[PDB]
Amino acid sequence: FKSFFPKPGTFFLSAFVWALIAVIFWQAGGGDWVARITGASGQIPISAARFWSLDFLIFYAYYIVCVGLFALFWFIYSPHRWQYWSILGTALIIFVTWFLVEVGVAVNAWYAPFYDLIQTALSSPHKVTIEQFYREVGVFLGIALIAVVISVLNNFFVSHYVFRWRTAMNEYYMANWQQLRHIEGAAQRVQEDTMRFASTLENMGVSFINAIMTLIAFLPVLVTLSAHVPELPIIGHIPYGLVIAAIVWSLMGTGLLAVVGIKLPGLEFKNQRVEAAYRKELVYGEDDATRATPPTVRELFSAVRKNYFRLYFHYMYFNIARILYLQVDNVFGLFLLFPSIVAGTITLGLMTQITNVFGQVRGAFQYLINSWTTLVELMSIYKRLRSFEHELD
Amino acid sequence: FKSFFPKPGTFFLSAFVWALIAVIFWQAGGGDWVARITGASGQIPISAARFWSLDFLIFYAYYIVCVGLFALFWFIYSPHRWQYWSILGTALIIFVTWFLVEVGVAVNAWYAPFYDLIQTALSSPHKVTIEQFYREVGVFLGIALIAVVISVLNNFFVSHYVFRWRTAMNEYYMANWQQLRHIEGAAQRVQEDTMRFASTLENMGVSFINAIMTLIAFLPVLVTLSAHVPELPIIGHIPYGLVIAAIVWSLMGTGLLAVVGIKLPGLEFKNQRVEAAYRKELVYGEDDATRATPPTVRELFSAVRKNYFRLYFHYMYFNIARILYLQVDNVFGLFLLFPSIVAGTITLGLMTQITNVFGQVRGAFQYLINSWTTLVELMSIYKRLRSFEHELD
Amino acid sequence: QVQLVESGGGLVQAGGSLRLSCAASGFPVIANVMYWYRQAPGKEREWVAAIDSSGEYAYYADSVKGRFTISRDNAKNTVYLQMNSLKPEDTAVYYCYVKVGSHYWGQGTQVTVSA
Amino acid sequence: VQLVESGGGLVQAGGSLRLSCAASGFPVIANVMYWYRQAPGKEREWVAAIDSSGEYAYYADSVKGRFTISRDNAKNTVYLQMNSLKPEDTAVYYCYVKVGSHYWGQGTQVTVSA
Repeated sequence: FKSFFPKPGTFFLSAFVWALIAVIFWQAGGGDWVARITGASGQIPISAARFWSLDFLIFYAYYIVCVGLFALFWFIYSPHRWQYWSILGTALIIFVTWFLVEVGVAVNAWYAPFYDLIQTALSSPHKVTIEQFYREVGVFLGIALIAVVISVLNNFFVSHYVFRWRTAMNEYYMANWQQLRHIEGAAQRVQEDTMRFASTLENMGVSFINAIMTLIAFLPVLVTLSAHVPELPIIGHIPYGLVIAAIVWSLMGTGLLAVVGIKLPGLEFKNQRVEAAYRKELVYGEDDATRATPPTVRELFSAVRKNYFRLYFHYMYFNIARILYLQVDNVFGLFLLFPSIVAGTITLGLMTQITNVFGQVRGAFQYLINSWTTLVELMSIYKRLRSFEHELD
Repeated sequence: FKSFFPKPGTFFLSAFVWALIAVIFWQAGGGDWVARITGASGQIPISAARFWSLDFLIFYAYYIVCVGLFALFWFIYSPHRWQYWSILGTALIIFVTWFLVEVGVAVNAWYAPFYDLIQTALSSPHKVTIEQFYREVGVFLGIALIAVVISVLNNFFVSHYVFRWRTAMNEYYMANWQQLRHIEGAAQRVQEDTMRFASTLENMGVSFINAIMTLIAFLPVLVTLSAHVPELPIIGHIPYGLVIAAIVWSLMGTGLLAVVGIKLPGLEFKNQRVEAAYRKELVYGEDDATRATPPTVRELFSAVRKNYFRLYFHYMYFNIARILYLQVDNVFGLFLLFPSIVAGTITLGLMTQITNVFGQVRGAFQYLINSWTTLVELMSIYKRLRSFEHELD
Repeated sequence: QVQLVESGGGLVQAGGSLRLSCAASGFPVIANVMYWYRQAPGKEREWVAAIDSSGEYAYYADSVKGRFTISRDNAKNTVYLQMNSLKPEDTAVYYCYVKVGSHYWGQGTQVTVSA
Repeated sequence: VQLVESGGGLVQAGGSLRLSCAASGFPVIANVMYWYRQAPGKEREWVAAIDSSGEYAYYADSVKGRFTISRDNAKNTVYLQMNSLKPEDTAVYYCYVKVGSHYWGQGTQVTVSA
């Protein structure tokens, strides 16, 4: 942390404080003032031309100015070596994640007119010409090309940034290898642990950030779409029925999966422990017939067999829960819209858009739980590296 | 291989020969005769009640009889300790894979009336009562419950079967540990490579089998659905154009990604070799003050850096190809049906069913390349185990 | 049970406002979401508005959002649709719908919006 | 291209009826030619389609098997034969071809009394 970034606690606290200050000044206050100064209308096109629209360009300029001011403060208060990769490299990753979320939102918005046109064409034969379908596909292809280019460049930069982090940590460790030599398994730390800790932290940060922005982007969309869904099945009219139902479904799914998926890491750790013990007893195979005797290997294999069987049973329970949820979700997407389909309050496009929003929200919750899962191994590797570094001190 | 199964080459050849003989006798000939004898009408229901219909029941009886005869022949001819897990277990795994494919086919067939009803309901408000939607979702829920139970039991049996294979190989190795002690890395082999090989081979076999039956099941469905698609967008009328354009699209998605990604596993190997050499020089410098010198370690980290940048740059092309294909494929299913949507030859249910069959066929073609990727590491582990066993002999 | 009756609505010269009252008479409809539908000559019925059991929450179609206002006056069983800025294609037969065990449509009123 | 429909009339429940859609203008030898129908009170419905060579014919679900569509490429005509006419198969039958632009036949009324 101290090798790549500046002072870690202070750096992260200042980053969060400045992000909150900028969000407060923009989303409530000066954002509309700057839009009025620039004369940018609120009309956001559904095509790929929204990403160079005046609102988007104004936000890009504001983000660039804020990040530049933060970087200029941190480049003079505490100069660093990897400041250009840690301060201006994390901001780029965050911005590209937000841009990809916005691209997904644009695709979601495009999903409504396309399926509305599909329904209109299916209403009567040869009512809608094929050139309209070609134009809609062209719009989607423009958006998708933007997404492809941005995603490819994002992956390139993410990989290079991770390797720069590994390079910084490796440089620090080689600077003190003369003192860190007399530590058990130091070569494994400097080679494997550095790369795995950098990659896992990168992945966890990106997953958490992407889940947060996915929720922030797709909750207002669902709130807007809920105006065409007067009532839910069975229960009837719930004021914000669609938003409440989607949030409750995703939350209960993730809670049900996590309640039975918290016992699984303990059993996995137990299986790893007994496998390591079996390998250790198989090691000492240079000690003739004295070690690795038939009774000892028999006992250790019996232990690993029992632990594996326990893991199999518990994963049977988890599999029942997860597969049932996954099978139900496909038609639970449309179950909440059945009364609106019957009553004719929504069209094909709105129904497809609502199902897409449900899927994206569920994916955001899955990214949150997977971020926690990555944080588990991250804590493991951080404990290893912290012990390795503290043994020097 | 010789520990779990009977004589491997002969066993696999006999299994393939008997499977071909049974397929020839059933799918062309005696199958219809047995159906006529039993009195099966042949009208397969769309609900979950098809899995105990007369056709499915007679197929189950025929499969049980064939597998029982094959197993009895192999038991009498060459008895084995793990014959019940190797012969009957593999047959059960194959049968459950086929059953899961059939469940997917049933869901695909259910997709048509449901969306036809959705279109009818959206044609005019309050034309279709909500109880019809409840009945349709109940039918889907029955099918999904069958799928959930079968999949969970399949995962349980697969895990136990894999562990039985590992147990057999471990028993064989421990029976000869006194002679295999002196071989380098024997403990690593017996502890990790046995389980890794068993899991990898099970996964590859299941993936290949599932990929084969997915095509065998969803090619006739696509051929049947192609009768409602008389014209393709730009080329016009091509006989069996839907099937041709789906097979060609899947072949592009499985043979263009591979062509732009043949150098990827030849570069990950180089990156694993240079990192292994780096760790070797590091560990050699642990109990040595003269090795792992600053220049030697710098020139060894530079190599891993330069070989990692090659992988990062070569993955860019594969990323462009894969992401572009995945973005185009979202609407390429509807692109081929645009003239049918315009001309009103297909309904909403048929269009959704066609787009589902496209996805399942693409999934099978993805399972094939995944099986090849699994076979790579399978060949690696098999080479390791074969060398370890041959050094004994 | 419930016998919906539509009152109001007639000939307007665009821009004007029209108030339609859907008086119910039978089993209480103070616990059901009450709908206003529209059928233009030559097309099928279209959803216009929906009102909660309390009148607090109102849902509108895109074509009639803002320009139309749906209100409830429970304890007299009368929903009210106010049509403001009547464009010429807002000419149609307007129906009132409520589901209490069974469906109940009203004898919709014809509204003409001349240009 | 000026599509003209001939044939079709009053038949009882169950029977045979042949329709001839003849073109007069630009050749339709290389166009997929469609047969639609419109029942009183419903929108137009696809019935059949025949390719340029006439070897491949595509049928709707409700008219599969009972209807047969053939094409005489020399005479620029498409023939539709209905057999086992249910009373539900009463409609105005139209002939369609897209030669640069859309061309709809004048349509002929077919009545199938019970």
